[PDB]
Amino acid sequence: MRDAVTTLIKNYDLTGRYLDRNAMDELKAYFESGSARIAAAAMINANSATIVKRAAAQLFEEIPELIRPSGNAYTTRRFSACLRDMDYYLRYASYALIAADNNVLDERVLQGLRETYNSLGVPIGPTVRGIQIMKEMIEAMAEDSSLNSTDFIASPFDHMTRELSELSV
Amino acid sequence: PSQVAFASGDPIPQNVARRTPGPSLNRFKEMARQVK
Amino acid sequence: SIVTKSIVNADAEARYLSPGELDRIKAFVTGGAARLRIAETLTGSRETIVKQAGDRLFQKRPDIVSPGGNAYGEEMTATCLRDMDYYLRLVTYGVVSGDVTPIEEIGLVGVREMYRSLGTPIEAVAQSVREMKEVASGLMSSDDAAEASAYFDFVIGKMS
Amino acid sequence: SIVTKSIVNADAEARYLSPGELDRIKAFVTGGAARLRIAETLTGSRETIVKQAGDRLFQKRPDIVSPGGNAYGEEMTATCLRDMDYYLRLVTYGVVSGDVTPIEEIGLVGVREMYRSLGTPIEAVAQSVREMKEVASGLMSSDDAAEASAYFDFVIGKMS
Amino acid sequence: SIVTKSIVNADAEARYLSPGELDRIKAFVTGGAARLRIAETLTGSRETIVKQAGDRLFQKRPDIVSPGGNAYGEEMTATCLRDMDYYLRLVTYGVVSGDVTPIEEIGLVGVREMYRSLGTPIEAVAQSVREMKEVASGLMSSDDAAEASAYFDFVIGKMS
Amino acid sequence: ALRLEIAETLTQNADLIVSRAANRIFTGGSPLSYLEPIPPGFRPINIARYGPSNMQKSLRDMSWFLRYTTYAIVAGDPNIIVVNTRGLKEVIENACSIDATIVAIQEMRAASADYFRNNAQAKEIVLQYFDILLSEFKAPTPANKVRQGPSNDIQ
Amino acid sequence: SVVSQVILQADDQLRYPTSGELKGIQAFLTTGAQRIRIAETLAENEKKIVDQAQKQLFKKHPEYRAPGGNAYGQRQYNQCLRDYGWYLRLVTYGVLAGNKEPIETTGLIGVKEMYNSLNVPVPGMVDAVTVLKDAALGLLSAEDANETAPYFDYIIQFMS
Amino acid sequence: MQDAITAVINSADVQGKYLDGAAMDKLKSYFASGELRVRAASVISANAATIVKEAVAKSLLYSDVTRPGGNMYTTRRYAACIRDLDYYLRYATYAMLAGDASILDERVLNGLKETYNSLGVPISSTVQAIQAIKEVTASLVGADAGKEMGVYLDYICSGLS
Amino acid sequence: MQDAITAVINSADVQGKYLDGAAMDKLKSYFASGELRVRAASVISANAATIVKEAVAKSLLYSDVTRPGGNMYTTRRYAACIRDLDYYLRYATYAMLAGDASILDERVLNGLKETYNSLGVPISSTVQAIQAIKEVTASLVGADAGKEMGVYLDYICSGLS
Amino acid sequence: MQDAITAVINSADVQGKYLDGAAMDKLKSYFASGELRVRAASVISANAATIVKEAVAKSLLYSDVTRPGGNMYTTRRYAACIRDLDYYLRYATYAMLAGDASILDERVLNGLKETYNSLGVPISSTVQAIQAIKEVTASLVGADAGKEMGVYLDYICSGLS
Amino acid sequence: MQDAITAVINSADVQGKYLDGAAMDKLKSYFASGELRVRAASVISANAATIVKEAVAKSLLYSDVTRPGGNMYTTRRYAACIRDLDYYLRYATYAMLAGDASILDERVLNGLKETYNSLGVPISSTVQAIQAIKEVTASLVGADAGKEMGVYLDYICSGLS
Ligand SMILES: *[C@@H](C)[C@H]1/C(=C/c2[nH]c(/C=C3N=C(/C=C4\NC(=O)C(CC)=C4C)C(C)=C\3CCC(=O)O)c(CCC(=O)O)c2C)NC(=O)[C@@H]1C
Ligand SMILES: *[C@@H](C)[C@H]1/C(=C/c2[nH]c(/C=C3N=C(/C=C4\NC(=O)C(CC)=C4C)C(C)=C\3CCC(=O)O)c(CCC(=O)O)c2C)NC(=O)[C@@H]1C
Ligand SMILES: *[C@H](C)[C@H]1/C(=C/c2[nH]c(/C=C3N=C(/C=C4\NC(=O)C(CC)=C4C)C(C)=C\3CCC(=O)O)c(CCC(=O)O)c2C)NC(=O)[C@@H]1C
Ligand SMILES: *[C@H](C)[C@H]1/C(=C/c2[nH]c(/C=C3N=C(/C=C4\NC(=O)C(CC)=C4C)C(C)=C\3CCC(=O)O)c(CCC(=O)O)c2C)NC(=O)[C@@H]1C
Ligand SMILES: *[C@H](C)[C@H]1/C(=C/c2[nH]c(/C=C3N=C(/C=C4\NC(=O)C(CC)=C4C)C(C)=C\3CCC(=O)O)c(CCC(=O)O)c2C)NC(=O)[C@@H]1C
Ligand SMILES: *[C@H](C)[C@H]1/C(=C/c2[nH]c(/C=C3N=C(/C=C4\NC(=O)C(CC)=C4C)C(C)=C\3CCC(=O)O)c(CCC(=O)O)c2C)NC(=O)[C@@H]1C
Repeated sequence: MRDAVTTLIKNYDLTGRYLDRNAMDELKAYFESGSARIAAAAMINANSATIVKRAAAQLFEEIPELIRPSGNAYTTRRFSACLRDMDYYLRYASYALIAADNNVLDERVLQGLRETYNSLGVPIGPTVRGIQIMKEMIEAMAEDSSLNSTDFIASPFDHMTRELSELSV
Repeated sequence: PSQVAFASGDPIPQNVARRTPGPSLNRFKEMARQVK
Repeated sequence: SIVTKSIVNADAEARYLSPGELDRIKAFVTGGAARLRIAETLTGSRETIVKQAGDRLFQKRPDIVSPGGNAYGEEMTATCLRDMDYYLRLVTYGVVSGDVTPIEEIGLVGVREMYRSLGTPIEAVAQSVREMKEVASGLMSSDDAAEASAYFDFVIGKMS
Repeated sequence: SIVTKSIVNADAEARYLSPGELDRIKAFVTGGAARLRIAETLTGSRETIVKQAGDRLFQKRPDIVSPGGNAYGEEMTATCLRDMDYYLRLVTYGVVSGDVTPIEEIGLVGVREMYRSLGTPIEAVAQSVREMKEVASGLMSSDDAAEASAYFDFVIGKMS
Repeated sequence: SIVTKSIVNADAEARYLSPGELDRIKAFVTGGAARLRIAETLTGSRETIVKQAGDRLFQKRPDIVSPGGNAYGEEMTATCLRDMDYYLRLVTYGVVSGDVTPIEEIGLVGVREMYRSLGTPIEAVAQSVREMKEVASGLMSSDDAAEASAYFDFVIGKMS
Repeated sequence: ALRLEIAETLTQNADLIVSRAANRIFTGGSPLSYLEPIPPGFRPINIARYGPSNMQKSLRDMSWFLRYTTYAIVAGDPNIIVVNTRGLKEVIENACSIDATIVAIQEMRAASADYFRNNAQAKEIVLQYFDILLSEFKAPTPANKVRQGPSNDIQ
Repeated sequence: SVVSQVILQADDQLRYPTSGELKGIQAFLTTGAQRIRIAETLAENEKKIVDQAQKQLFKKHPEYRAPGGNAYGQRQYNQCLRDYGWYLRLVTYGVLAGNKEPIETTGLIGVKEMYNSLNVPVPGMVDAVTVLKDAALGLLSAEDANETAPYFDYIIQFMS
Repeated sequence: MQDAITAVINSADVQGKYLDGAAMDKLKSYFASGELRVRAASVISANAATIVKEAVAKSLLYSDVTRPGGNMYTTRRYAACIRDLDYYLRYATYAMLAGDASILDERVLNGLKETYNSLGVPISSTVQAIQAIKEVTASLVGADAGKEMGVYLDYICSGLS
Repeated sequence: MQDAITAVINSADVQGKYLDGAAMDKLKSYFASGELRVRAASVISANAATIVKEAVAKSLLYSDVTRPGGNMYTTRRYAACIRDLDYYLRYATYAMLAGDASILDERVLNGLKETYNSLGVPISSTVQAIQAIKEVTASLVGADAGKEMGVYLDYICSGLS
Repeated sequence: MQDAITAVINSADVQGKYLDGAAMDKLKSYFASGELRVRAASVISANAATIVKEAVAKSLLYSDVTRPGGNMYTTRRYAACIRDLDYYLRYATYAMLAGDASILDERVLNGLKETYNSLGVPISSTVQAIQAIKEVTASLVGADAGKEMGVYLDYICSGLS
Repeated sequence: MQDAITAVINSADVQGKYLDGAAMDKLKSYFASGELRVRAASVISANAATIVKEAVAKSLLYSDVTRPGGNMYTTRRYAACIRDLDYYLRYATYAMLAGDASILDERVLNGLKETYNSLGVPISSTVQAIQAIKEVTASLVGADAGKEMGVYLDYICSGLS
């Protein structure tokens, strides 16, 4: 994987450039926001399972057919598979928030999702909808918490949505 | 002898229910009820 | 990056980030300011550091610059200095990242094979990096010199 | 978006954006606040605009809910209203983005082929879009009603 | 045996026996009395079966008994009859076990190379097992002879 | 064949069995208003207190339990019941009473037994499959397999 | 401890610990004083903490003490309190070690089936861990509580 | 491509032989089945669009595939799905008339799985739609013609899978 | 893989209801044919080597396939073709006893075309061999079970085509 | 391995003799008791977790091994011990269904004693847990099945000793 | 290509719901940046040729690339290199206006790597040239607009990597 520091290092190494003033500024910005990143990661670590449960317990009401027959969460086996996928999404969002980079989000989540989900018949729309619901819950929880900076939290879930979604337009 | 005629015989046709709107369109169903 | 290592260690067990790894991340983020100070000193002194280290190397090991040596000739000397600059830049990357992973990935994987192919004494290259370490540690405080010494020593070990 | 259309035309002609195109983008970025206002108004009247438009459409074309029609039964009428809402949402997206392309790529391209398979009357759907347009004009100011009516009329023409 | 195979499969799958496997074990146990009766008939008619099979085989394949073959005088014929009796007893063991596991374990593996080492034609031994099969089937009732045939033909195929 | 008659019979009065379970389990009204032996400590559930959506979920789940019991009997193995029941207790306890579920399942088993009661070779299988269902439902949700990453490369 | 993690990673890579790992070990050695302070504060204030946690948990879960529960006997209520004491002891051990390894190897791995074999509800025990962590945080100072909280959070994660 | 007659002819040709007894037997069997094949082809041609309509209705309507975010949500995507089903129906009809599945490989299956993989299309969902197409065709075609059409549709499903 | 039982239950569950009127019809037909199909499978298992023997004798032996330059020329290729014939017979038995060819799809037709095209196996020769296998099995087991196995054998043949 | 039937067959075969009267009536007894063995095994498999739970509850709950310092204290060690007990139960069920005790030496008693000695596992407590499993299974299945199960359980305990 | 507006609407439509407050937040942010984006675009459009002239002078001119034996030696290859620099600047302007590099992924970085590989284009030289273009553009357009443009220029460079 590559965090923000690693990706900036790779970018400058590509042209064989020493770390210039803009590179130092971006590094300083990441290093100053690291406290808020760690705080948000601690919060999501504390409330991970409950957040995923709430996300599903809103998503299945948004899309009732995912628990009705022929939906892809019908069984308890299917329901646990859906919960495992959403927990995967939350864990990788935590990882991406601490890393300040979506490279992990691509390397270990998105690089085969459409292949796997199409192979299993699993819908790729309700998945991103549940991801966005998780992001909204996370943002509300962080805003309630004493987090001075919270704009970065929307980045990983938004990248998940953009990469795993269908190109409607 | 003819009891083994499971697949070679005439297949037993099944019934597939036509798909119908579900709870994801409850708002529109209620809108239709009130537009009645 | 320490962030990379901690996130990878967490994912290898499939858990969220452990308290110890979060502690390590917080320490890394706090020390980032000193990291950038060291890195900026290194990049600002890149010309002087490389020049002085090259002079020290060409004095201690005149064989490499004498005729029949790998660095003999104006172009070969310039290329040796350019390699010194490359390793100084990798040192800066490691300083900023708080580890030696960028140095490993860019300029310490297969370096032995590459320098064998080019005909260079890997011990001479390690000596050049050691002199770069000495010159750079002469240009900063005690703690910062000890901090950069870790990356310099890592390069020395990987080369020899 | 209007930016996307200008970029596409400029790329097709292999040239930078025209000064007039840049001026149009400038005006659009300035009027973004107003267009967001119209979008919010439509989103507020979402559950009533489509309802009233369906009222008018059913009173104009009783065959739709009459026996043998494409939307006979409450379930089919609800599906008709869901298409109603989909078209209003497309109009919202179009007025927000300033371009009809988000409208066309979701609910205009191949729509006749898509609805032939369903047996629905394309002319009926166009009349429905018309009725939605009058409902919006009622629940909208004067000028912004014309601004949204441009996109509504585009949808109406491309569908009917 | 069926029970042996069930236990082996259960270990390989790491769990107890399924309801269907228990059902098949129960059915095998119920039919065990019948199969034991079958083996009782076979062991009652063991001597005559071997004698008739041997003389029929000698008549049908004179090369084995004629000069140049493995049947010379009395000692070679006695050894062949001992082998035939061994195979009849193995078939009886398979009948009582309900599975060809005892036959395979005692003798079905390496029989090809063993008869190759001894010069015995494996086709001839399979033929002799065949005539044992017809003689036993004639000596027993038709429906009874079904399972005896289902084991004899397995032995013949393995010895083909 | 016998499994088929079992399935046909249970499907024949699935409504009756679920109704007689629901009336026994829930108190304060008619559980069947909007249908879609060892009671440890339970308390009957008020219909109005539980609410429309929750009661709908519970009724659907009881009928579904009967449906998979018939499916498993037809298939011949309790694998479907085990896979769909071994973890459901935890996911259900959050807003659904395990005691009420247990008594409803026992009611279903007793109803099936009394209604069919044909033969041990025809009824002991039904008894076995309800017993497996109850054991799986009483079992707490097991821990997950964890394929740990072999190294830093693999998640 | 973090020393153990660093040395294990170095052994796995077949190399010495890196600069970042060494600095993390140094930071943990520095923070050992506050680790110790965690140790004495928790050890000497367990009793009130455990009593408050048990009373709050059983108020939220009036089943285990109630009929149809798990802690009818005083032997079972004492067992639940003993589990609190053991969990908080493990939390102190983990905080002193700096990472989660003592908790993982003493009361985390396999604890789900641990309490499934005893019919103790895992959600009930995770709620108990939540209330215990809340009591400990309330009884500890703000920075001290912030340092101690992640270990309890990770225990909650592993429980469920 | 090649029908059954073409297959027998090509086998005899490649062996450089005249049509022997076995080739005559195979040709006679195809000639026996020919009238039923023609009847089924005419029926399916009469009811082409309808069969696809009820196929999607039993399979993909009001589903996650046709919800927003699915691969069949947009009007253009739905038209593309309908076009795929139209090709599948027409080519299964052609294969049934020819008595051979070689036409499917020549036209449809030679690159179609790579096509859907590059398109992101769900092979499981498309297989479900084709499976529904099987019964919707069987209803209008009969029993043995239904079996033949189902065989060719199963070939399509195997190619996609 | 799957069988008729699981296919019926899957259809029933996806429709959401119990096995009402035709699921049990198909299930009772399957159970009725079960004993005869099991006997046929036992006979085929006993006669496995023989059936391959007569099939190869009828179709492949004394042909350009076996002669030099043919894909069944060398001893290793002969053994591979025989092993493939045993594979076809075994999976035909599996499909017969499971009531569905989904085992054929997942285990036989998953990469059959790829492997055979990559190797160079004559598709027509393999189809003729499988037809000979089907005829031998039908003769050895009876017309009823012969056809019952022949449906899956012909499914494999069509997949090859 | 072997079972009752396999063992009697081997006993006859070592002398190379046909099935005599003793082998006959031993097979009769095994066949008669097969139904009882199947019933007991089915009950044990149906309630398998409960036997281990109750055996540990009446054997090592609130005990010194569960106390810290023992080999049963930590959650990981407790899970390993319960897994060992469950596998011992399953192997006892396999032995009872078989009618022969060779399976235990085959799969379990090869190295469990010495491996527990290497790991410092208390063999006496292991034997006590095995005995408690004996009473639990005897109570759950019945005295007739209880003695038959306890024979193999005692074999396991003696081998571990 | 997807700009910021179409990206937000796409994220909305794949969810099926109208633009909530967050969507309007993103749109207002984009419109706020729009004036700076348009100013930078107009300045770059006016100074199109001059920027490429300065970049070529800074990086490629009087080098081995432009001397004989270099890929920028022949007049036709010089003109092609200049046209490529014009592509990079224009598509950087497009990405700047749209707030995304989607157009870069669709058109610029779409087969570019192996296109240059087949043609023999020096990847490092072209990357250095793109960096010179970025530097000149930043100097000519301002610190903030220069950084914003350099984001897309660096995206193109890293893609070429
Ligand atoms: C004396 C040689 C024995 C004997 C021979 C025999 N062989 C066949 C038939 C075939 N023999 C082969 C063998 C090979 N083909 C190859 O390409 C290779 C390597 C070069 C070998 C070893 C094959 C393939 C056949 C099949 C027929 C065909 O060629 O198409 C027969 C006829 C068997 C029958 O019933 O058809 C015979 C008689 N027979 C004996 O008894 C001698 C011990
Ligand atoms: C008669 C069968 C034709 C024939 C056969 C032939 N096959 C091969 C090689 C292979 N066949 C397979 C096929 C399968 N293996 C499986 O496991 C399955 C499902 C159970 C199938 C369908 C495979 C995988 C191989 C290669 C690997 C292997 O050894 O199994 C050959 C050999 C080709 C070669 O030259 O290497 C041959 C000759 N040949 C004919 O002429 C008949 C038409
Ligand atoms: C409570 C006394 C009754 C009850 C109510 C209830 N259930 C849910 C949610 C779910 N129930 C299920 C059911 C099943 N899963 C299966 O695999 C099968 C067959 C074995 C069944 C019957 C599932 C999957 C869910 C979750 C998805 C859903 O919404 O259906 C709720 C809602 C809980 C919540 O809102 O969070 C309620 C109130 N279920 C019972 O079993 C009791 C009889
Ligand atoms: C209402 C004004 C008219 C009408 C509507 C009607 N539509 C359907 C079914 C569908 N309509 C669509 C259309 C769209 N889906 C999209 O995603 C888009 C853009 C966002 C459009 C335009 C689709 C795809 C369907 C299929 C149903 C499904 O999604 O499952 C019906 C019912 C069809 C049926 O068979 O049930 C009806 C009645 N009918 C009229 O008569 C009105 C004029
Ligand atoms: C109290 C919070 C909950 C509760 C407690 C409860 N526990 C038991 C039995 C045991 N608990 C343990 C504990 C541990 N095992 C380990 O390996 C560790 C980690 C280091 C711990 C903390 C053990 C060993 C047992 C069994 C052996 C023993 O007690 O010595 C019970 C007994 C249940 C019964 O007797 O049926 C109970 C009740 N019960 C609740 O409801 C609370 C949520
Ligand atoms: C002199 C008659 C005119 C003139 C010349 C001039 N040229 C340059 C710079 C370059 N000229 C070329 C041209 C070519 N390179 C080739 O390989 C070929 C084809 C075989 C041609 C025609 C190139 C590539 C350059 C770039 C510089 C470089 O070589 O690296 C200059 C200098 C421009 C500057 O400012 O650097 C000049 C002056 N100028 C006139 O006014 C005369 C009419």
